[PDB]
Amino acid sequence: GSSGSSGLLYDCHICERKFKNELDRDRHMLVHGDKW
Ligand SMILES: [Zn+2]
Repeated sequence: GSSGSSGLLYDCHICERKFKNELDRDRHMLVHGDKW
């Protein structure tokens, strides 16, 4: 539905997660990519 109760814009394409900013999501993507 269309409700004004949410604070997540970015979403992960590995674990179907969701973050607030590209940072919280970006730093997370690392857990997936073998960049670490
Ligand atoms: Zn993920």
